[PDB]
Amino acid sequence: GLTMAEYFRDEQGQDVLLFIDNIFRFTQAGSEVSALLGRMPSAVGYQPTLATEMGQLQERITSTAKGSITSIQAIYVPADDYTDPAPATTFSHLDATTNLERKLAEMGIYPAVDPLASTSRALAPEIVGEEHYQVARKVQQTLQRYKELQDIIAILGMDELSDEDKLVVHRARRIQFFLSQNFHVAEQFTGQPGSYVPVKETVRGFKEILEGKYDHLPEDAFRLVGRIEEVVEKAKAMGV
Amino acid sequence: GLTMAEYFRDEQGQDVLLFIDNIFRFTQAGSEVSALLGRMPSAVGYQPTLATEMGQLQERITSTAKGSITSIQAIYVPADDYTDPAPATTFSHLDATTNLERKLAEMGIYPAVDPLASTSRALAPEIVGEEHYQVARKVQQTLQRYKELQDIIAILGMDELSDEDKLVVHRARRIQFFLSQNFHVAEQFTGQPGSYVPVKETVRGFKEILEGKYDHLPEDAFRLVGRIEEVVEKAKAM
Amino acid sequence: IKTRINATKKTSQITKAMEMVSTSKLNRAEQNAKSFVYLVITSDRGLAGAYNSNVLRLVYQTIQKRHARVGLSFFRKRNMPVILDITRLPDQPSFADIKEIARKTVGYMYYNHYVSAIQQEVTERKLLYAESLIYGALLDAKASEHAARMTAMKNATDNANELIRTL
Amino acid sequence: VAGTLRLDLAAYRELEAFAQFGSDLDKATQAKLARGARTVEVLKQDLHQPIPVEKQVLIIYALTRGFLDDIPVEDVRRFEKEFYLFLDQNGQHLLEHIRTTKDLPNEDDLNKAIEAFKKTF
Amino acid sequence: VAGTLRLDLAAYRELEAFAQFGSDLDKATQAKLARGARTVEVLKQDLHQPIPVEKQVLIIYALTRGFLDDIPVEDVRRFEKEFYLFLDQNGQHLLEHIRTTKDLPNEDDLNKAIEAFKKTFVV
Repeated sequence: GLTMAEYFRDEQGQDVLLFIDNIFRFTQAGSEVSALLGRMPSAVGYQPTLATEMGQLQERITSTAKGSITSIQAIYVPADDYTDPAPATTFSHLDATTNLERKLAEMGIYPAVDPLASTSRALAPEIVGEEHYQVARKVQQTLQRYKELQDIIAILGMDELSDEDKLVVHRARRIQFFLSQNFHVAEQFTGQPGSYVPVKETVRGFKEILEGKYDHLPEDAFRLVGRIEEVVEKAKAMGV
Repeated sequence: GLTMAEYFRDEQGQDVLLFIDNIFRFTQAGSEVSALLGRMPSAVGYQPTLATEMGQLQERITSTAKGSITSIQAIYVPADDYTDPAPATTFSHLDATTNLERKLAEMGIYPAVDPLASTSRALAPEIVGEEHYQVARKVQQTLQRYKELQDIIAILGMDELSDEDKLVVHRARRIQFFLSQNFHVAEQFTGQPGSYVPVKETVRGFKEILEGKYDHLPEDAFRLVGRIEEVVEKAKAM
Repeated sequence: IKTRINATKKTSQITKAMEMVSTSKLNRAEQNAKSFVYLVITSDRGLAGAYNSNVLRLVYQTIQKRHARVGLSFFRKRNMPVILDITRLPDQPSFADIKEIARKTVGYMYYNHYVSAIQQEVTERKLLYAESLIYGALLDAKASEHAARMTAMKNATDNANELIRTL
Repeated sequence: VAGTLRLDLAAYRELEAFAQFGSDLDKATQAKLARGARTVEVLKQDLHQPIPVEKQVLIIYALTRGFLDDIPVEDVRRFEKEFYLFLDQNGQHLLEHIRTTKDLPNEDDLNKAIEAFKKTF
Repeated sequence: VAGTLRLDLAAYRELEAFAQFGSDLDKATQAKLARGARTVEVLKQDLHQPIPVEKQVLIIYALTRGFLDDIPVEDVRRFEKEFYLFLDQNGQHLLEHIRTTKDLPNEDDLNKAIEAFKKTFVV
């Protein structure tokens, strides 16, 4: 697949994307190949040359003078062990890492992206702009505060929280659902048509949410939509 | 020994009682000579053919249409690790299993039988009756609930428990003590005569313990005892 | 074992949050108190260690000898009759809030008294003005309850940390 | 009904660790804990006791819609038994509709049947 | 100055979790929290741009001796940014003495310089 993508990058010029099913299964195939060849295992039985093989894969996925290759790779983390050799070794090549959490998925939040464990090389003003970075950081702070307040709101009532804590949880639920969007492919599963949200409209919607413009909309309006205008439309649909 | 019992089972058709005080040593001795025979080490250094060698023996220990064999084997557990390859492989060859725990032994609870991890194929409502199955399952549920509550008791305390949890802990301590009994062979270890408890007496006693009939009796009276009336008899001594 | 250690760590974090909240609420409570400075005064929520237990056992002994929702639950489980209950009560009570309760009661109180660092102690008062002393007793009880919950929750946090260190 | 059941169980797994304080917890937390307890009693089954799909759907519908929040927890299993017989006595049309169309029947009729059984119980 | 910086930083860092839940402790604890907030906001740097040691010792002098406590937490970064070029322009004698002898300037002189800068600083 990398060879196909590299031809498309070089001889065609325009950006080419390479999606890889699971890196974990490539590392395990390499480990099994090494074991069959008779080499001594390393770490948890893995091949001694695991780092070399992963580098030889991920180092050909680069943007050159002729063109660029973007790569999106799914990594299975066994038993939620991020210290496993395959994910840990993959971590050293990834500009951006997105963590998919089962807890959100069970709640209906899709793509079940962990907001706080997701890191990107380009979440700085110099690449995305001051407004984008500020909005992203404010969302991260609000979600972190909500996570900290989870235990108190679970044991004590919401009345025990101060006015600012009440506001931060009030907005935090809205953001938490709002990060979920209807999927073009999820029409296969849930039937609802999907949506495509431009980055500018994304940051505009999150800024509007953080500004308190929609603290009067019930959270279920933000459940599974594309734009905040779709949030308003859905809130109208429920009869608010 | 299996050949000796198998002749009685097959060529005579008599009921047989076959006791083996450590069947694990057969596996251990096979493992001792494994490397010298010329076989590559398996996991934990055991034989590569641990399971096959054990199965070629444990499958001969069986009942047949000619006659029955009641077989009781004691299995040693190395380093108190039930996940060891030999006990783990042996667990699939037995109808009834009794698990002896060091932690229970240290607490004075003999026979130190693990009330949860030990399960038998015979514990069915149609084999032992509905009352026996109900009381056994309720006892096991209470003991598991107590085991899970132990961490909360350690961290929070005893007073922070709810009334239902307090009753659960009470009856669980009573049951765990009452599951112990004085042995005949314990004479030389205790100076006390042994006891024989009929299954009806056991079921009645545990059903009465769970009901709360013997809530007020101190837990000390429930250790190394026979039938449930022996508990109140011990209590009169205090 | 991984699930066990993770659950104990989560419980430790919950206890840490509870004790921080208790510290903040105790600060507010004793600030209010020092601004200001049969019947049984007891907390609604538990988790206060032996804060409730001491008062309940002592009032049991004193009722059994002299007289021959964690507060009212004890009496109900003791199967006793009571006249007035104010079970749910604000953390910071206005004078009018408990004024009516004081009026109906006054138409012999037992409570905790605040000495910091696990030194809160039970106290008695025979009376038959009085409403002010009931207010002082209630504020003292709230401050002592917050302090007791903080101390007990910190003790629970250390117990959980000891368990996680052993494991 | 299984989507709502999964949502209920996901909510319940977020409050198990708080059950240690369950005597004095929040009202919403207490409601979620009670619904989770009823759910784990509903999902309990016995050995060699398969249940037809329509009756599974109906019992899960009764659980999710909140008809089991009034009965005591320890009785749920008994409920799940007797209600089934009730269906085979009276709710044959609902079971036949589920078996034919492979879709939930009219919801107000289902609610009426549930209310009639709750009166019977 | 490193000793005092360490003392306040460790005092605040030990107990930052107490503050975030509100209802602060004794006035000494509140002062510790404010000083630690100033300290952590001071020690934050802007990526690839280092700071000369002569500037470091004087900004930490300004931080430690109770001068940034009158400035809002978010504004101490801009205060440092303006302090650097103000010292480069009109405070060359203190920096020059630091360079020459590697010891702090005369206490009164640096004090009056930073007090004048604080007077002209636009918060």
